[PDB]
Amino acid sequence: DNWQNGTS
Amino acid sequence: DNWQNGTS
Amino acid sequence: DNWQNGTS
Amino acid sequence: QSSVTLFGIVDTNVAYVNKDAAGDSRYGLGTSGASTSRLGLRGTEDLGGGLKAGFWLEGEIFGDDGNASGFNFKRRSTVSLSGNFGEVRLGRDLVPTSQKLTSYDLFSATGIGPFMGFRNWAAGQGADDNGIRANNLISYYTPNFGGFNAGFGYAFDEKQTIGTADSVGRYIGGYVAYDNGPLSASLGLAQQKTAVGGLATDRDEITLGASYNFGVAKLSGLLQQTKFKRDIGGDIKTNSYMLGASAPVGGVGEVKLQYALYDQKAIDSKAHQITLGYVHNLSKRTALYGNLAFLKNKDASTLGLQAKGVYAGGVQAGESQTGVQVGIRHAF
Amino acid sequence: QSSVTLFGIVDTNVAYVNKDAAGDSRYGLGTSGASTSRLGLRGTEDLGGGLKAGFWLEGEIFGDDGNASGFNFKRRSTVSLSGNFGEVRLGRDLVPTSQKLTSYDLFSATGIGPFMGFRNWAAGQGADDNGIRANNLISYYTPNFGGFNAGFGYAFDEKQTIGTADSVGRYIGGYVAYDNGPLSASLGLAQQKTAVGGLATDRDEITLGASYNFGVAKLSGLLQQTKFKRDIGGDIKTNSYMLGASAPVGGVGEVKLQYALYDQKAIDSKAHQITLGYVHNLSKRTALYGNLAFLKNKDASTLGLQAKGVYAGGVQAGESQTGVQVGIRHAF
Amino acid sequence: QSSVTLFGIVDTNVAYVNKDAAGDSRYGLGTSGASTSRLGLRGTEDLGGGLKAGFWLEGEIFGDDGNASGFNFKRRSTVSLSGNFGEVRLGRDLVPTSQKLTSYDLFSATGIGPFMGFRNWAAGQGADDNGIRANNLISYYTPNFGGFNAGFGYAFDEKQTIGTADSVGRYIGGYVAYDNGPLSASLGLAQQKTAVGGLATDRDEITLGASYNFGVAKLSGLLQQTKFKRDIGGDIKTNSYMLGASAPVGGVGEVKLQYALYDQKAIDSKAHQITLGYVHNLSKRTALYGNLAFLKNKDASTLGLQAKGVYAGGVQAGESQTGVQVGIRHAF
Ligand SMILES: [Ca+2]
Ligand SMILES: [Ca+2]
Ligand SMILES: [Ca+2]
Repeated sequence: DNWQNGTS
Repeated sequence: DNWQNGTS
Repeated sequence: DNWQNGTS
Repeated sequence: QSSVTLFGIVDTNVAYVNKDAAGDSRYGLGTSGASTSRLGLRGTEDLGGGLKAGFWLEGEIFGDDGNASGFNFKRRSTVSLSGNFGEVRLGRDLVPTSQKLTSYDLFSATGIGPFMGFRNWAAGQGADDNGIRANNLISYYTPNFGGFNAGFGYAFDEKQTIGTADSVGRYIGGYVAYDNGPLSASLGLAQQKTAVGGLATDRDEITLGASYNFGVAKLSGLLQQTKFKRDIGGDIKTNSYMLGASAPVGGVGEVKLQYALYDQKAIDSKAHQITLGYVHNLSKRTALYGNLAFLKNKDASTLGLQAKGVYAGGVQAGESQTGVQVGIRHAF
Repeated sequence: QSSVTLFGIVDTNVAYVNKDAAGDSRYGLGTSGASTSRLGLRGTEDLGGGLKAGFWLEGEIFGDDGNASGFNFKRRSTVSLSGNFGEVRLGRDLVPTSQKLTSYDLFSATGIGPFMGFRNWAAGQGADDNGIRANNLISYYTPNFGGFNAGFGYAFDEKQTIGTADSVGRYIGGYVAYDNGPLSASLGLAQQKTAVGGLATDRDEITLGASYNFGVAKLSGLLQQTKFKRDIGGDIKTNSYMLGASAPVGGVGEVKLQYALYDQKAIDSKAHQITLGYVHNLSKRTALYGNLAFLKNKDASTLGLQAKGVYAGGVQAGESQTGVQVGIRHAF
Repeated sequence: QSSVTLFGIVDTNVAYVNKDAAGDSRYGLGTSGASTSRLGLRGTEDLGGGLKAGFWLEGEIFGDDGNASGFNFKRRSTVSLSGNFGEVRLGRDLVPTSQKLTSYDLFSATGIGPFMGFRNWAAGQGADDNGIRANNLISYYTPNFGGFNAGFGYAFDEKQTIGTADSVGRYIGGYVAYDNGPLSASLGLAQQKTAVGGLATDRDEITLGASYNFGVAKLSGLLQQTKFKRDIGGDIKTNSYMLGASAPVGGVGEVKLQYALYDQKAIDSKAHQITLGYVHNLSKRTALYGNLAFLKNKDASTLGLQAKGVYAGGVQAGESQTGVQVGIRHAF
């Protein structure tokens, strides 16, 4: 899994 | 490099 | 967006 | 499925209040006028069969002084397990009653003029006597059933003792609500164990909320009664009323007007509050905003506007207070 | 190759101990019963030619109160360089002796009943007199040579002075071990400079450990002698013994039973400890667990179970203590 | 376009100074000898039309003790909006004058021997009387116009009052510079409101800097005058001079030599400083470095070398001090 931000 | 989680 | 490191 | 998210919100502003407890005006760089600044990490792991595990760590950000007092995860630090049975959460978090009921506050419980019903009216000695969050909390949220949904929570006091109170911090409460389409209505009941002046006291809180989205505008209101009642007798009661209206201005703009009335029985005094705000969205993540609030304290009341980072203290009894807040809110 | 990782573990539980130093039972929401909750960032940069650079920042998480005391990187904050010569590490971290030797503790040095040999038996005045971690540390770990492997470390005291001790915090130590297939055996020796009652004291620690995995079950044990010896004479010695067995229950389930005996010479008293635990894995990341521990203090002994977040203090001399811990551990 | 970045720098070293305020030598594990250790998150959101929103949260890392005092974002915690009009920044950050002018310090304002002009010479009582950063800051940076570029900043005092000073912390300042090719020159002017001994005082600072890259070597210098002038009379003035030269050694190696002279008028004393350093890059992210510094205090001067994590206090008047710093700096 790669860390995503609040949205995308 | 993209930040990954503890595993993948 | 995926979090990137200081460089890439 | 499964994912991990690093997110946050940086909301900083320039603020001004015409008078503090000394009668002087105060202005400077403040924070969280539209949304509380925060930084957090969350994730969801699909365990298969509709069963999911999740974690959520969140702490507040203070852009004006770079979190001079340190960074922590006091906003939320939970681990949870969910399925068709609903969701169980363990760790510090908003208690079910405030999590659900603050949703009726058009100003999202932040900024100079949000709904102030959730506060420590009796100067209780518990850590979370404003009834918003709780340590050692275990929560259970049901799934949605044709609009109906409920949540229950329990927080262990762990024998925290102050004066004659030997279960300070204990929380027991929950809510029942109906959420469908443009309609939303909720009823919350909660009791916390605390101490006032070193004497065992029960903090009883009943809150009724509802809102209706008519498209062209949205109507929202809150009714709350908070009563701190000492075991040995004598209680501090305060009734808070709030009615607000919100309206889109087309080009990703929004106008908000909210009125609040705080009837403080203990001191037989009232306070009237009017907040007007405008939110201009440059994007889904970035917005420019302005908040204009007026507070009129009657008789012995000394409530003050919450200009976080500039001044959020009280004012002289019976004094009126006016405040302005202009800033940028950026989510990521 | 090269990569960066953001990871952590949220382990929170409901805990109970039948009695505290006052004789009352204590229960509530605690943390880290199966694995210590943490949040960290680490990375490895391939420099080419088998040479690699790395960093590791890790701090503990307290889900019950949202890290009310603040977040830090006290677990590990290192930068390192490694190659076929082995690995050199700079910064706070577990000292080589504890990093290697706690691996024989079936309860991973956490929860209500882990191996308690690594503790400040003499009430030393150094920051890390439990012999687990050290500030200003420089470590060297050799590569593996046909099973054989060793590690050495040195921590600068930087003239920290307390009473007649002018080198408090200094650490010198290392270990030699054999790790191959189902067999693992280690011998660790270490000495720290400290002060007890303001008097220069040497904390000498020798630890022998070994474990054998028979497949159907695993056997593990620890032998340790910790001696605080004051320069002016008089010492506090304690011998700790531990034997444990672990067994898989097929469907990603595990049962653990560990016995420990602490022979506290200074007070001519003994304490017996028995821990039983079950770990049920819903996935590689999420597990449900239960810990049942019993502690019997003999004569003047006052040791207590470590129910982190609920109660980890001592008990009345000669008192027995029983504790329970049930929770969820989620890694990400 | 739009992106989010999680980054940092871990720089830890072994340091030594031949004498402290007591005359004893001091050595141990320190930090930030080549670059200040840090951890931060930043991002840029393209709003379309050349308009961008951004955030930047950064805090210092202390690898020797794992941020024992806690982690925060005191280095920078800003939200900004930029376009062809330049850039506006809100939140704690380096003030425009120091952000631009410290770029002429070949040792990047860190390590045992950087340029020490930016410090609290008068023992002012403000939080940031070293003129480096400021709380409640609003900055504006212009775009570049044929080499010319400027920056202006204002920090609200928010009525912080100490003694007769009722606007402590207020900052007003900016700079004008020319940056093109191998040439760079800047002039900065700033004034902060503070208090010395409880008396209102103005901290006036003028700084002139320039550097020229001749390819085979680079020349850099700094001229600064810092004057703390009390309203009731009496001032503390100090003039700092610095000239440095840097040169590449081919295989990603760099040699640096810097000289500094601090003329402390208030005590009619001088201090001479010479720093020699070598940086060996194993990669773009990882480097090995060595710093050798000598400081000669004249008469009443008591300045000392900044071996962060080991010793950064002063020395006995007129004493000379020698220091060494060897470590690893890893960026990610
Ligand atoms: Ca402020
Ligand atoms: Ca707890
Ligand atoms: Ca140190």
